[PDB]
Amino acid sequence: TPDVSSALDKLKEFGNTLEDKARELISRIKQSELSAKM
Repeated sequence: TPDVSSALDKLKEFGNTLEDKARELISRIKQSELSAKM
């Protein structure tokens, strides 16, 4: 196991970033699913 003492710390951060990398990114994903003029 990782640093068992301050390993939960990371998840209060790196998690925020995914809810914007799969929420704002999802709009980037919709505009790039044609393969016609990427």
